[PDB]
Amino acid sequence: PQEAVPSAAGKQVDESGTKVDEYGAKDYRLQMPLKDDHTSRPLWVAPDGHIFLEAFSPVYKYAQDFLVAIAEPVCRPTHVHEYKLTAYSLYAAVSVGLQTSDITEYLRKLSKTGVPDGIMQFIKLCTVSYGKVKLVLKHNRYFVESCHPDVIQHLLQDPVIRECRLRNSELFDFYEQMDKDEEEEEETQTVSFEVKQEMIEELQKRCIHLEYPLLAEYDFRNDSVNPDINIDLKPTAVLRPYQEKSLRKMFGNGRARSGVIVLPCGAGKSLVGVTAACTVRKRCLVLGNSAVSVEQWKAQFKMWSTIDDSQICRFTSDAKDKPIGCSVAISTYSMLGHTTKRSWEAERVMEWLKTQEWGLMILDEVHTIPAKMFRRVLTIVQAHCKLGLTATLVREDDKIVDLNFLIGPKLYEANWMELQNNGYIAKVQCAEVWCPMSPEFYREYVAIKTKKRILLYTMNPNKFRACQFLIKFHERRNDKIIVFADNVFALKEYAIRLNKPYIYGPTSQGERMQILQNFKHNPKINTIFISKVGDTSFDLPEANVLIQISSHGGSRRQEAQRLGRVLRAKKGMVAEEYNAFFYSLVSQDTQEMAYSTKRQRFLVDQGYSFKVITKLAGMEEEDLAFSTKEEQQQLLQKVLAATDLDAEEEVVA
Amino acid sequence: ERTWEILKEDESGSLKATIEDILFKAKRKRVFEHHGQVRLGMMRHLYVVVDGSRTMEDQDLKPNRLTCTLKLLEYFVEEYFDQNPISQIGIIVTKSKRAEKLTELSGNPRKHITSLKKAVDMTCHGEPSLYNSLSIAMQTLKHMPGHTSREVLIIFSSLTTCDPSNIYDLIKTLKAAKIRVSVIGLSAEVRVCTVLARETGGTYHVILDESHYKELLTHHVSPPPASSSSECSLIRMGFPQHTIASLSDQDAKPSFSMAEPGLTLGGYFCPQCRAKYCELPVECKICGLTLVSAPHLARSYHHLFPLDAFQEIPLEEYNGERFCYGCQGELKDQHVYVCAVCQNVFCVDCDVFVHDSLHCCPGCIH
Amino acid sequence: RGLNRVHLQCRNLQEFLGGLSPGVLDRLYGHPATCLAVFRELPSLAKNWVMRMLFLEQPLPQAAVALWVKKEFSKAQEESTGLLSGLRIWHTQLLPGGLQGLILNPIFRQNLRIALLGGGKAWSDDTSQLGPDKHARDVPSLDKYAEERWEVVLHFMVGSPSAAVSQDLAQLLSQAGLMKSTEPGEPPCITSAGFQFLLLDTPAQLWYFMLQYLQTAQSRGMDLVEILSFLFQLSFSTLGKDYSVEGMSDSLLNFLQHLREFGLVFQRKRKSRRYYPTRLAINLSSGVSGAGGTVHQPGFIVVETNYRLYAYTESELQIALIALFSEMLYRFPNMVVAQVTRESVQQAIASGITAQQIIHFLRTRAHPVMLKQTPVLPPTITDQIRLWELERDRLRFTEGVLYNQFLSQVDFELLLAHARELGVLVFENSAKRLMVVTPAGHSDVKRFWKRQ
Ligand SMILES: [Zn+2]
Ligand SMILES: [Zn+2]
Repeated sequence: PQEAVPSAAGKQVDESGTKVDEYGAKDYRLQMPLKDDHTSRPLWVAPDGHIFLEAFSPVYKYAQDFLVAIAEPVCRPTHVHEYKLTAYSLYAAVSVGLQTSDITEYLRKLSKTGVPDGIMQFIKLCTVSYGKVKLVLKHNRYFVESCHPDVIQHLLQDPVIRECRLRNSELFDFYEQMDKDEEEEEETQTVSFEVKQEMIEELQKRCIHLEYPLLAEYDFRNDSVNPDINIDLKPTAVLRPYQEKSLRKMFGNGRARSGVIVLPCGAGKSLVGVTAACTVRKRCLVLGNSAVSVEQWKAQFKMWSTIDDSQICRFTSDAKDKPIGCSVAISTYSMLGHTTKRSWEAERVMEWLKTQEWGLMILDEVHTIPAKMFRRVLTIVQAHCKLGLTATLVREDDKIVDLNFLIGPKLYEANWMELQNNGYIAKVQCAEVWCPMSPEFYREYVAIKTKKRILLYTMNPNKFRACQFLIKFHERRNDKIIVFADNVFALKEYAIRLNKPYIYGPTSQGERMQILQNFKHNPKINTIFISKVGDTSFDLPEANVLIQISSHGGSRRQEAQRLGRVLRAKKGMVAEEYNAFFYSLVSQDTQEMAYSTKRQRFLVDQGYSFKVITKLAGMEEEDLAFSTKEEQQQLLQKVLAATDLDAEEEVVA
Repeated sequence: ERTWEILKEDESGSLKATIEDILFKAKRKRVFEHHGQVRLGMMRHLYVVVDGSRTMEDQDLKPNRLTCTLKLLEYFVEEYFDQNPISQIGIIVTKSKRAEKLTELSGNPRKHITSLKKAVDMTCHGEPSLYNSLSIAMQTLKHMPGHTSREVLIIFSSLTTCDPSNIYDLIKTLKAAKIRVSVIGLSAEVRVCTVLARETGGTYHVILDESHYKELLTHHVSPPPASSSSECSLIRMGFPQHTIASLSDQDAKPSFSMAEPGLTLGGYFCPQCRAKYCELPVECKICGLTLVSAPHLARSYHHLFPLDAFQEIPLEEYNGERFCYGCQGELKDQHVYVCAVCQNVFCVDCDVFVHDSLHCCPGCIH
Repeated sequence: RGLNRVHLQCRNLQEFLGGLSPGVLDRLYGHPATCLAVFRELPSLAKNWVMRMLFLEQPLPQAAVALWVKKEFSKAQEESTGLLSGLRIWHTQLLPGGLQGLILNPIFRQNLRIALLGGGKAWSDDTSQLGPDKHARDVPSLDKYAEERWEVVLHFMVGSPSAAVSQDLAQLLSQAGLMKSTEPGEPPCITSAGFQFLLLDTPAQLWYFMLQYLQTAQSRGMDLVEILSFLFQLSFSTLGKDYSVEGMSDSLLNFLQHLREFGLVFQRKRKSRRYYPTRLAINLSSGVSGAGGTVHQPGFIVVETNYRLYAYTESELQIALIALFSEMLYRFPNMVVAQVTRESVQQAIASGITAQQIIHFLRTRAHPVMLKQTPVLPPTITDQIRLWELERDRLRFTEGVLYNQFLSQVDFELLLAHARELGVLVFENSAKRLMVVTPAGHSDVKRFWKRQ
């Protein structure tokens, strides 16, 4: 028991049999009692945890900060904002030191309606026990501490906990450096005791079971025993304010406050992690889902840190590994969370890794790791501090239990608006070219019930002609643009007829790098075509515009992850309507329109600007392919002559 | 750990809904300043100096300093001509330790504002060279007639400037040349500019907000005062009458103004050289005689005999009519204004609009 | 479904009066107020020329009058001219030598003149020297009463409880085609036109509702001209001042009872002879509510870019209207939250509601905070709302008669020439010699096919 399951998974306060009216709306007029100051109170506290804010209210500044500090953001349109209360969002507020009374008082003061008792109960359930006690780790001493002795006195009454406490004291300092003697200052609001080294693992279960989760903090600075590797940031590293605050939230007290950090795709996420590692100055273990992240981190460490190739070592069965003299082990979860040894190389590394005590664990894809793999990894490494990096707070593997509590509260959240208002992340023009289906392709679309249909919506001349125009348009603007598609033949036929670079699995690294270098640095290649492999880590380059030849696709979040991963702000164009663009091409009256609609919705839900396109200047005023019935027929016959395999979804690897 | 609790209800009971009433003065303004019956530099040659250095890219204001500056510059350019069509403008940009004369000496907002629009695309580069800027300016002002108030307005964004020689060379020259220089600084007070402005006869001010930035610019819209050291001239001026192509364009060919390419068939001719000018007022590029429209002269005469502030009181204690004189209407506001001379009843809009826009009090005309 | 969906044809004053007989209009122009109502409704083009020509009895030449407007605007002036002539306001008279001189109808002239200056009647208005009435009614009490009455009629269409109306009014709602008679006993039901009307704004609603009353007026034996003149005098009346029922025909009394029950007029008692006209009657004119929250009463729907509607409304009627095209999410005492979606908007579309009705309905009710911007509704919403109907309004049906597979191209060209001659041609295919003709030509061309 370490995930604090009850408020996370049990969600006691979720309503059942809701009084949904004939209009389908939740009738909370009776559940949410009317209260005065409709013009001065900017909040609505719905009993289901949703909260609404008025961006035009005079106290919006404070109310926004208040909701941002207490509730998860849902939507932030121009005049109204939506927020949702969650155990993790509430626990994050508690760990900051906010009191249930203050939270309840300011909510009741700012709410237009009286706070529903169910939400007040959820507030209590998520604030009374959720984080009142801290587990300090300084000098390798596991000190349990709380601001109030009341909390620890109750906790200390537990006989199992009493068996964990150690009778030790711890000294001061000498005149050489008597600040550690002057560290006896501010022992007010401070009470703590040491716990036996091995009892922690069991005590954690006992304290969380006892409803007193421990806020673990590693005092990397005064920890003398774990040797420092003199890790330091290169002068090239400059922290952005959101990064600085995210690190401030983490290191504000001075110790590495373990927890989860959420940074949207495109942020200097790696710079934050490298800075944290460079700040801890202790050996760090880094976890990713692929050898690509491992070498991507290694390259980013090289550019922002002093750490050498004698010190950064890769550890993943895809490549040779080097435990000897390692200082930063960068590794793949599926290697470490194995059920049974992968190789003698697992006997080499996993026994070695089970033996090492990493001072900090950095998770790059914790939002993607399943409970079993994470539980195995955490049990094996037993690192002094853990930091969870996430693209989005909601994890595809969250399901019933929010594993985030294993790491700790959320440390920081960079607001999309703050990144856009400061240009850290460009405003992305999301658009969908809803192309009318061609009569001939419509024959084949309804007749071909099998998945060979994929080419029909993909190879429509309207989609190709619009794609060709917009590419040539973005080339005229000299915008870096990448074109992605779900199929081999489709992406091939496009890139071939468009006479543009295309990358596939068989594309040798030199042939691939020739394109990449001539795209990343040579201004000549403005547009490149990338196979479905772009859906994952394939070392995709940087671009300002992305077009989905098929709006058919997988997870909306994985699509949104890919979109941010590639899109970058076009330098000097931030004054334009947009300085980043995303396109997804859609065939009207086809199976693509649902994923299009769900993308459209998910985008506006995530707050992204969206539009639909059907025709624009040049789509007919310019020379574009298939302008004749015969070439359209040849394309359609080549599509029909292509086998199901050539028409099926392209493999992602 | 204070921003989510920064509301007024953080430590008060009534502030739970009176917060916007307790902090109610959050965004308002109330512009007024003094005046004086002193000689004014009605003939005005004001030149604008704007930092072109990388420091102009900072976001001290809502947009980068460049955007906010150009935004307010356009507005200032408009009103400058609007309040003094006789005067002329020119612009110089201080970039790459160099200075570039964005706009020459002219009175055409069309060209000046057009230049601003294009100047939005400028590249903030290098450090500023105050010496180079003043060189180009003074080099130009040298040729201007002494009676024309030769003035420069400087907008400084950076704090360090690359001068090839001590600016005391220029200041000593400017002082001897009686040229006046004023400076507007961004977020800081620089001794260089303060000494430069105070010694040269201008003033150094610092921008606080876009409103303050306008407030400062507003002061620079009014002509500067003049001393007996400047030439008290009796400048020759032309008042050409507009002349259409009335006689079926007979013996009156259409012509382009000295600035303009527009070939105008009718317009103002130069009484001195007979040149064709579609607009007025226009300086004779080929004679030196300036041509000005008789109403433009009267357009500036308010500066010679402006209004005085009216007696303000929270109530019409003098018991005049319940209807405000001037603009008829009820004294709905518990603040009244009364002219010292005519002593009629005036409202908030009367005190603002009559004194700042009409410049004439109705009861004083009686 | 042989044609497109039934649309509520909004006929303004021009469309309605444009079909009336000149004598009827002449009788209507009998009152000065009727002339002012007509005149004020005219476009500024006609408005000025009429005023300019009001003081002349000389037939000014058509060309000179037409030459009063600049070359480029003279084309747009033809619109006002066609209206004034079509509305019998302008009648041509011939100058010596037969030149086309123009004259305004003397009755209309004289009544406008009697409107501007004294005449035999003092605007047909009087106080009757009576004092302040018993049980005095306040302006806000009149507005609320009129509002409550109008709300009750809208509630009746919605079929909500306590919607008390006379069966003759319920019948009219069904007779006008708003409340569909799908079931015996006339239980609450609404046609596409009725839904369109519900989403229409109050002035256009009241206007067209009264046009249906007028369309049934002579079927109900009521006096069109008299009621219209009375209505125009009411539109030019004052809220606080009192007016008398002295000298009103029983037809007017029946209408006045409806008018009272309808809440457009407030009476001390049904039998009382003095009344106060309500804001709705004064505002009863063919005009526009606005492009944002209404000038008279602000809007309450905070439409947001994420398609989320935050309607600060308590009104079950307004809420139920929002439920027609949007999917509702929550009910809060002072505000209601809903979202527009394809399905819910496709419900409106399938019920026969043009997306512009929703756009305008939301605009007219847009919360004042949404104002101070050129587009009050974000483009993405406006585009997607329209796109949802443009997704499923591509199939357009049209009843006709097909002529195909003739013996030769001469038959096709002859039949097409005959279709061209009669203008009954709908569409044709010259490659396959296919022609579609209006159904009126079915027998004529079928019989001609045997002759050609
Ligand atoms: Zn001249
Ligand atoms: Zn006066």
